Amino acid sequence: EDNNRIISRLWRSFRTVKEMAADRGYFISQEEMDQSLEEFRSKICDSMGNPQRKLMSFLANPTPEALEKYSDLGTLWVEFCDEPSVGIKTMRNFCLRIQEKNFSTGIFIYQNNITPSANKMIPTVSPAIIETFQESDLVVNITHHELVPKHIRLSDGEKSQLLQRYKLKESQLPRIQREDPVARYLGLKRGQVVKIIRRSETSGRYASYRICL
DNA sequence: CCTTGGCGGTTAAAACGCGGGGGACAGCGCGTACGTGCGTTTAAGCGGTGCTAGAGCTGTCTACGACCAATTGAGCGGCCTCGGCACCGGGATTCTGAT
Repeated sequence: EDNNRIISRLWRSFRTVKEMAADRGYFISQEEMDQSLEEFRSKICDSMGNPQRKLMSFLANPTPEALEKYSDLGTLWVEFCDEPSVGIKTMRNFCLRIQEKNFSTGIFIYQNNITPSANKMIPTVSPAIIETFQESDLVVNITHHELVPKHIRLSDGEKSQLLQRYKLKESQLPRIQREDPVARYLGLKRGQVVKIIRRSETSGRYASYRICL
């Protein structure tokens, strides 16, 4: 019944999180990619069937290609929290643990809401980075949608090459919001440029560039 | 877009409760201090007898204090500056209890 639906949605969200991490450049084992609903239920659920969200929390390391390309790519921590509402307490613990093991980026997937008082600790936890996603948002991977073309973040050298080829300043580029679902999915920081190749009915293929604010 | 009125979120201080451990209470038993009494004694009290030191009173002389002009500088009000430590971050000491 509804327990099956909850478990299935959670498994879909976990698969989306792993696809997000692999897309961003971290190495994920090919076997944990193909995690199936029943095998996930075996490794996560209980005798009563309700799931322990504390076992999904994993650790991701940069693939060597995404290290040679994105030199600023550190080590990733991904946590599925158990408290539906998340307050300043839980964010304090999460930030303490992230800084405690010098994790560069900490993804904090929550269920119901993250309160503004807690929300204020997200930017004040330098040099680590904390991002949050809601589980309801992660059920579908939106980069698989047909209307969403593939976004690829540029490296610093290629961004410089792009700016010099067009004799451009950063403010004279098309823009993408930091809160954009595909910028949010990609972990774009201010000043970084994605490249968006897309279908063109007049030319076949067209490359677009946006800078994240 | 500007103005104002709710329900949450977070801080901070405070009852309920659950185990829990020890302490006032009551009882039992033992010890000896003192009330009650008896035998013996002398110093406080009554009543005199006498001797005397000094405070109340009076008197006399007076000088420091009350009162009233003049005088002036430290006391008082308003600012200006800077270091001891309450609190914070972090490590070494030390009870403290179960074993």
